[PDB]
Amino acid sequence: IDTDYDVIVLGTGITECILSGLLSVDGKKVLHIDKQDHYGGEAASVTLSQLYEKFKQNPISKEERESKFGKDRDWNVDLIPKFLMANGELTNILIHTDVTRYVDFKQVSGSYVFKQGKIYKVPANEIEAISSPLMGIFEKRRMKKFLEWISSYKEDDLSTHQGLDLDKNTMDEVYYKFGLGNSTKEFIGHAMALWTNDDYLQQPARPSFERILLYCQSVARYGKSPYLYPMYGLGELPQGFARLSAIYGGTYMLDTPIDEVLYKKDTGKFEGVKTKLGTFKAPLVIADPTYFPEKCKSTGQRVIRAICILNHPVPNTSNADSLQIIIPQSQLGRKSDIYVAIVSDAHNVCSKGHYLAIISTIIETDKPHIELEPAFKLLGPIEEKFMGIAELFEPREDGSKDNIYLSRSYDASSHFESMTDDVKDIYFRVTGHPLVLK
Amino acid sequence: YDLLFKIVLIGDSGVGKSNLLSRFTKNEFNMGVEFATRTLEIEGKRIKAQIWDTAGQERYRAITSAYYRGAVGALIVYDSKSSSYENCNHWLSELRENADVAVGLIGNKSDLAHLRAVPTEESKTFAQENQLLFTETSALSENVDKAFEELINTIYQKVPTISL
Ligand SMILES: Nc1nc2c(ncn2[C@@H]2O[C@H](COP(=O)(O)OP(=O)(O)O)[C@@H](O)[C@H]2O)c(=O)[nH]1
Ligand SMILES: [Cl-]
Ligand SMILES: [Cl-]
Ligand SMILES: [Mg+2]
Repeated sequence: IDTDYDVIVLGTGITECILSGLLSVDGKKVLHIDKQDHYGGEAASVTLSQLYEKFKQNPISKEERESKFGKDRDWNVDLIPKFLMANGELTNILIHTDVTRYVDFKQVSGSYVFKQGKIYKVPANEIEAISSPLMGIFEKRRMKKFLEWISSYKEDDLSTHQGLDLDKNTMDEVYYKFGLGNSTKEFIGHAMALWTNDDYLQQPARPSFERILLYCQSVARYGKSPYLYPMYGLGELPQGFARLSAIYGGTYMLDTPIDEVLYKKDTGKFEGVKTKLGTFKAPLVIADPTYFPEKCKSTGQRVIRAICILNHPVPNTSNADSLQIIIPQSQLGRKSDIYVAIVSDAHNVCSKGHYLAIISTIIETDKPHIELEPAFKLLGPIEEKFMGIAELFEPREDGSKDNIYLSRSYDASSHFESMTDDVKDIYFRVTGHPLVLK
Repeated sequence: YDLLFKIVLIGDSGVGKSNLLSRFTKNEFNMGVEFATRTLEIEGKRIKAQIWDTAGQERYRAITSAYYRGAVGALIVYDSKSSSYENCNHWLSELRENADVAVGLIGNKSDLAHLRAVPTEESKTFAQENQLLFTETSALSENVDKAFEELINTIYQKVPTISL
């Protein structure tokens, strides 16, 4: 029945729910609205029948879906594939806010990199580093010396820098210092730093250095891989933070479209929203691009995401219940990498015996389907494909002119680091102070 | 304790769900808590009952699917207000979609019997057919402890994640 709030939030994507949970904890009165009947926004996990609704011409017969896929309640399928870095900022936020209370996690079994037609497990430890057929003895020696520098480098101690300057050296020069061949560069840049093109080579080393170190720290936290994945799918994440918000006094409205955004008479500044439940007012709003299309611009990039259902483990993965596949662009003459994120019934996201393999890349030809062929061929026989194209939006302005703080669309990257960057940026724009975790 | 039953409270806002929680666990009464616990012994086994509350999320149908995750039992709560009673139809459909589970129905605020809307007769009939047990309660009369325990008895017949 309340009508006046400190903050109105629109859309229950992970970005919005984290901010909601943070602001409610801060002691702000938050109203959070979604025009849709479920949580998650553009990055929700959905049922198998919902997949058919969204991506298929007609639904599937009851007996075909029953015999092939079992019960719809067993299916929690990510619309946007992401893992969490084990030492990443999202895990840090989950710990501090204790949203870990609402979500369980398992480790992804490994990461694999594509090279000349075959995939190879990225070594997770020394035993694996020795056995690996990815590189030769001298290649392994040179990279060992490179990674030793990654770990022994200290910012404020110049005697540890081995003559390298993160800001004044490009990553190619960092590579050059250590004698690294092009194939070893590709491994480091794509498999550890997780860049999706080679642009980084001609850029200051600092961002590459940060990403690589994050990789190393994430694998060290628990072992096996840099990655974690939530039980019941990525949709558990926003719902976790939403619950945090509600507990701290946040009010939530699902299935409530925005009839009209209200603006201050002459400034264009946010005033409130009209809904079927009434009019609600706040000095500012946080929203995803779908609520304010005129105030967002296109980044120029479109992302194809193919959800693939399988009856069997991915070939050449030792029956791994989860993994990441990385296909570097130079392996395909492409401009950007192709990712595959694979999870299974071990993660309560599909019925017994199935696997979910989600392939994504940035589209660069007029035939996105054909672009993905290389990745399709890595999976073995595929029960079903669900194809979706998404355009990447970002706000035109920062919100300082109108009090409309918009999030960015979920990007092509394989994890949530860029999402948590958005969160921190938006929090600063909204509150005027940097995010301090309690 | 050797058994942990996650049970959730559902039904319209205003009914008394929060108070039925604080009654059974803390023997208190307000005129909010995330979840409250209570241990019982059944056939020599110590059973912790973890009873989750809605944080007011039911008001505008915003209960997360995550609220029902791994819940092996649930209570639907109506009010004095036939509106909530008719709405008990809704929460049944919500629950069997999101949970797995053993269900029971309760008619709270029986202490205000001088303002009754829709009698006990119908509530029993409503429960008997729909396979879920009934107990007319009052959080202020109190069938509180009986209701929860009766549910816990019933769940007892039914029977590697990483920490951050
Ligand atoms: N007389 C009486 N009042 C009650 C009873 N249960 C709850 N209330 C009152 O109803 C109001 C809201 O109840 P609440 O516990 O928040 O129900 P909820 O919205 O379903 O969680 C409070 O002011 C309570 O005092 C009861 O058994 N008897
Ligand atoms: Cl992450
Ligand atoms: Cl090399
Ligand atoms: Mg309540």
